[PDB]
Amino acid sequence: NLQTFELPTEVTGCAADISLGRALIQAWQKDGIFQIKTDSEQDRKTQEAMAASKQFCKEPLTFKSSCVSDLTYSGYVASGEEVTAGKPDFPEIFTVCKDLSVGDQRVKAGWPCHGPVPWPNNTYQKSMKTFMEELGLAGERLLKLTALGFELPINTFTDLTRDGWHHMRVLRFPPQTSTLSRGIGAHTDYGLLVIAAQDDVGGLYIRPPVEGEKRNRNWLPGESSAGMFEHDEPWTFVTPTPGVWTVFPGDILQFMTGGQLLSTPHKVKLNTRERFACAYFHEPNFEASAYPLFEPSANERIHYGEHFTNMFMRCYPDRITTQRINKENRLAHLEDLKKYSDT
Ligand SMILES: [Mn+2]
Repeated sequence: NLQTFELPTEVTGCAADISLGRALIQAWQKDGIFQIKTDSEQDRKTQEAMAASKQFCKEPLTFKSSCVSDLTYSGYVASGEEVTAGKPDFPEIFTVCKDLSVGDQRVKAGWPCHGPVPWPNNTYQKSMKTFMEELGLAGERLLKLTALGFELPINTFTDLTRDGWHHMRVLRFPPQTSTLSRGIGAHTDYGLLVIAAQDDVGGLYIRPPVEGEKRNRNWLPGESSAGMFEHDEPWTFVTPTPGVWTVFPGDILQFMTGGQLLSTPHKVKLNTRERFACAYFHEPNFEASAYPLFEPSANERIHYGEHFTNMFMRCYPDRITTQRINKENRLAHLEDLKKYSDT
């Protein structure tokens, strides 16, 4: 089985917190993933979110397709729209980004990707927001522990994630309907930290670090991780397990740690029945830049808002959100915000 940890409610930097942080890092370095225990409220909120997702996916496609916005990428993506390593993927997705009203300063100013979630209804909204509040508390604990485990100042990562661009993919994978069962191909996630939850069906596989195996830096053009290793062992089945979430590093943690953590490759196999899952990304602030922690003389950076916006424009090039960015030249706002700051 995967390793399982219980996180303290508060992380203070005591020697035992540092020891736990070291154990989390070791588990990522050995297995690529670990489990964290959920308490009764965390578990209840997870199950409610999955139930809301199932109910929404039963709504007619005409209704689901109306849950879209030209200000934010939040909302519905039909099956077959996302592509991994050139092949369309199978799940239907509702993406929840930061839910900002039109009166928020950033929405008023037209910042790309900022706007109100096009929620299907208030009951779904409440289920997702409550769940994401708990996921965020866990993400902050994890990032303090990770800093401590590397002997870094406790707030090294959480300074970047203040008002972070946290977002969640609420997924339904269809049952297998032919010889094809690649629900999503092998890939690595583009963000900082991933917390994943799933129902009891099963289908997620992850790749641990492999001694001697070359890994691409997926944040760079020309070093895509997509499709790599898909048909070669090892792939660990993430067995559905009551009372846990799983946690793995994304591309930005690989970048910041110089590869001491690797962004965990993962893929999904369609089951013989539908599968519900949620993938939560605990992210830097839209205005924050990731930087190499252990190479002080390296000048490379990842500006998070640019990273996110470019990714979503490339993945959803015909969505009304992308069209409006182009029509109103909203990328110019990112250039402007990068100004008068200390690089
Ligand atoms: Mn993924």
